[PDB]
Amino acid sequence: SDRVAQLTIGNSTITTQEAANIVIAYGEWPEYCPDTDATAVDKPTRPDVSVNRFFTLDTKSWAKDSKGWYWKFPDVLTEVGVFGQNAQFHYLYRSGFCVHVQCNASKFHQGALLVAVLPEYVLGTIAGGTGNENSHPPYATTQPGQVGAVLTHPYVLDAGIPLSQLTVCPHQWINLRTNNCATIIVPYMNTVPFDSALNHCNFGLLVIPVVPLDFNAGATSEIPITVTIAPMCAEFAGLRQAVKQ
Amino acid sequence: GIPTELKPGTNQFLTTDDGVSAPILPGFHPTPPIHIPGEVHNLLEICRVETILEVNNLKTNETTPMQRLCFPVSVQSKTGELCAAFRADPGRDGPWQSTILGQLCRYYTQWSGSLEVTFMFAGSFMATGKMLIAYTPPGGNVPADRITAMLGTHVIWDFGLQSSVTLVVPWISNTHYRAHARAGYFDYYTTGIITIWYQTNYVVPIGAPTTAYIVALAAAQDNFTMKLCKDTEDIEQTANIQ
Amino acid sequence: EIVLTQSPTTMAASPGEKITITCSASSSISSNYLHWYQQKPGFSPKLLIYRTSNLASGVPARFSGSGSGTSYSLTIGTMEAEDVATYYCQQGSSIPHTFGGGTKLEIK
Amino acid sequence: EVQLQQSGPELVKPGASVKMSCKASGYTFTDYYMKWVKQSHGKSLEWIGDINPNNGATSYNQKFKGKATLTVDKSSSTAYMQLNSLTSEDSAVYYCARRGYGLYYAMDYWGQGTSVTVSS
Amino acid sequence: DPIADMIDRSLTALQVLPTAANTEASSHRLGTGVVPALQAAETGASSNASDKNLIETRCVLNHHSTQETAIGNFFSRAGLVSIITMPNTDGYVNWDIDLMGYAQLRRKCELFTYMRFDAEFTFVVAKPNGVLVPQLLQYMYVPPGAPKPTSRDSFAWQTATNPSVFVKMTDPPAQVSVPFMSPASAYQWFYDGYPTFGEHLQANDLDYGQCPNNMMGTFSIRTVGTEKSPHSITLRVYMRIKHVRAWIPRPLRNQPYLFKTNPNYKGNDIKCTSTSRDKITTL
Amino acid sequence: HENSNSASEGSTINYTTINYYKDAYAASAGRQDMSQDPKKFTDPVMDVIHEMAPPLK
Ligand SMILES: CCCCCCCCCCCCC/C=C/[C@H](O)[C@H](N)CO
Repeated sequence: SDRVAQLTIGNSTITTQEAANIVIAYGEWPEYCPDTDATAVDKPTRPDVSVNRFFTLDTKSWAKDSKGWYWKFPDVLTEVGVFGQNAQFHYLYRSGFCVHVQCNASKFHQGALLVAVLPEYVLGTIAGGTGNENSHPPYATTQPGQVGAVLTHPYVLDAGIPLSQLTVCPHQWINLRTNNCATIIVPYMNTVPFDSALNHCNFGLLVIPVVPLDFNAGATSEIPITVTIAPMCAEFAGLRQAVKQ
Repeated sequence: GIPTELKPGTNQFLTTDDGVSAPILPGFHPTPPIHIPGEVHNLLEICRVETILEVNNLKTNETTPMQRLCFPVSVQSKTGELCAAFRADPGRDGPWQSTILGQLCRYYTQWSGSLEVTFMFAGSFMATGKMLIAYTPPGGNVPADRITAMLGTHVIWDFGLQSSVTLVVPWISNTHYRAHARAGYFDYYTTGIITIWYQTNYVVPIGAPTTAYIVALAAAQDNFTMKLCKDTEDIEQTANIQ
Repeated sequence: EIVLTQSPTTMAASPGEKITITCSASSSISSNYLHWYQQKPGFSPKLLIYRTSNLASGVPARFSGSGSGTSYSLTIGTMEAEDVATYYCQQGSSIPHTFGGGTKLEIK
Repeated sequence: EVQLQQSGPELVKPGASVKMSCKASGYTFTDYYMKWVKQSHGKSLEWIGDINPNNGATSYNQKFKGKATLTVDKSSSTAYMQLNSLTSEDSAVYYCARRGYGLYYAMDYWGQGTSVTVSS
Repeated sequence: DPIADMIDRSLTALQVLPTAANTEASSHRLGTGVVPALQAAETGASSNASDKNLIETRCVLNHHSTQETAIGNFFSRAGLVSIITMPNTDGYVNWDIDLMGYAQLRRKCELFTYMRFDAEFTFVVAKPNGVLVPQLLQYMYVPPGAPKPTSRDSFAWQTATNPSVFVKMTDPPAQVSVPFMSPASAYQWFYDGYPTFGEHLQANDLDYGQCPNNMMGTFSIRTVGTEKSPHSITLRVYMRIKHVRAWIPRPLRNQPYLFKTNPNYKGNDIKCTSTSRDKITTL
Repeated sequence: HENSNSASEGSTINYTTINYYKDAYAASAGRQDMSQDPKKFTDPVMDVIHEMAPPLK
């Protein structure tokens, strides 16, 4: 009776039948900013029907020799929907999120994915290989859009920190014999109550295949992975003209 | 004025001293705090979360380091063979160096309390089997057969709907606290050896792959403590930064 | 890499006559990152034109330009010839930012 | 006023390292960037790379990577360019310039122009 | 009420635990339905199995304190943050404040994402061999935006509002106390994003990861005289951390550092976080 | 009294600090507090899982 679940927010609905529980990161639910912590003077806008709904990004393909992928938030939603238009016309935003990751396979496949949420995921470079370069990652890497980028050295997460203790972050697994969806609810985490939506990425989402995908020849070889996200308590403030990026 | 005396201990800078020092800004008031989620009040809260254990730390995995996080389970021809063995010392170098418990133990000297190890099976749904996971108190080497290794604390794990088991490593020691083990004289503080054996085979039908993998996680119990803070050798600064 | 073809190579005109210096870019680029520079002989270059229509302080307002897409032109049509120099159009929208071919003028 | 001051011309043999250093004053060194442009005879001016003086972040053109390295020191208000593996073809004039603020990323102040020549 | 639609939970509170948990006596248990050794790590929750649900235990009343692992005790230890040397040659230096040039204190502060504290600095000064001579010195803290000194005899050293400390070299080291002086509500060691606006090009790549809320200006020392002093100076700064709050722990870095401002690592020799052995069955 | 300006003022620690100046951030550290919340990192899960019952049934 605990394996099935249904999440409805906005005009969209996700149903699943092989689920684990729902993870609420740090035991905190997303909410609006109270008047004790607020600093801006003008009244914020709360659309809350057109922006608090499930958005579906593109689809990746899990090969037998995949490395991993990562997405940045709220970079993925700055070009889609009414969320993408409010973030271009306003100067400040504040929101929680809700990430849902689907990947299904048969009862004859095997594998394991680790889905984790790492706030302020700052990337790094290999310093030219030799270690004497003060290089910097390009703009297409630090902000990849709604497509997402792949990892080059997944053992250090391209940031010098090991994968073995990524599980200190709020995380779930996708073991292909038990469940096929993972779901984490993230509140707003920052040192400031509002922030710009075009200059700053709050957290990052990493999906890394720990145990590699295996099957026999003759089974289905196209195993796709899909990410679905939804803002929770989005507010905007500081109206302005449209700034594209 | 008031007659006074100066004792030994004057004009010394002890770095661990806690005292009052003169402020540089009168009337200053800091920025008010807001509610940020996820506050840490004690380092013992981070030591209870489970992190991956690198049991497969061979000398051939050093070029493709993603293979170290999983160790294989396959279909055997003999009975009662062993799959892996590793020491249970979190302070010694080895598989425990990859955890947040083994990296925060390097900052202290003595530790106490019991640990816990969790295994997670990453095979297919159609595969079954049983394993034997045994913890042996100090005194011997690695046991030679399964009939000797089972005389200690053990658990028998059946692969099924619940894909995880937990073996608790209970606190069995002569002393109250236990410093870090090492070669030489400090292996008086060893805590034993964790092995894993095949109870029955790894049975699989036609059409499903014949090799699975197991991920091993490790944490701490609620009676775990640490004391006598020091520094770690897990970082070295041979050259100047930048 | 992105190539700039600055045409023509030589020029000789009278005072008061129009001087048209054309740059042709292989890709349609953003017009606001294009710039123009002026090099006195034996001296360092100097910025003339930013934003393809606007001038820095110390420059007379006779210099102007209008271009979009592939072709890009700058026009001076005045009398004085105390400034004889080589001219370079420098695009900066795509990386690396590259200069033009080069145009120098001569007077009568 | 703000002016860029460079170093004098230096003569070395092919196969040795040489240093060129330009120093600026009259403005805060940390707020603005610094670019390096190479002008060869018969060719146009070529962009080597730009550098942030605040953190020592660097950038290089892909034809010049390995040819020359950029670095900076914050206190003495100096930014110098090291030249390794010189050939005869590197004999050109090198300019250091700074990026503009109100301009749409334009070099507005340039140096005196240092010169290198390479012969045995 | 003309519109019925416009009129229209914490998980766990914290508690005081001075000592570690006790152990209660247990006996054998044979039954069906109840099973505490089988868990599910796929839910992202750690296991809740204790000692008594697995083995048979005795009663243990342990009085092991948990004071040592509080974050106030983990950080209240002075560590080296800078070494400043006056061989530079004109009797004064300017050192822009960046306290992450030494790897020992950097690995401790980078365990958390956000931190908010009070500091306490100590200035140890000697010649480059340790020998002390009588010589008068002046340290000045320059907040961001103030004019920084350009010479030994500049007007900036008049210190009408900038805090300054005068000391001679044969004293005990000087100690001051600094408040929390950020515009934000905490310091952050990791900033994902660009501080400025505009279209990002190659020239904008040099700005990534720079938070302006952590720049605290420069720190200037000099010899108080107006002519050339015949001595060399070497200054060391140590910093304690008091009144600490910290949020959102992170993984600890396992690769050696290269620069002061970014997590770049040397990509050729990726160090494995564990020491390797020969075979998996024989330790 | 004194002007209250410390980095730990909303949620403060034990009451044993010593101070001789007027500014409260100059005080000593004092003995730290014993409070902790181990549940919000090890069980950040909506539906409550007990110890006896199987978790995925
Ligand atoms: C005469 C008193 C001089 C001492 C003044 C020192 C005040 C500065 C204390 C700042 C405390 C740390 C703030 C930021 C630390 C790092 O430098 C930045 N995060 C760099 O990333």
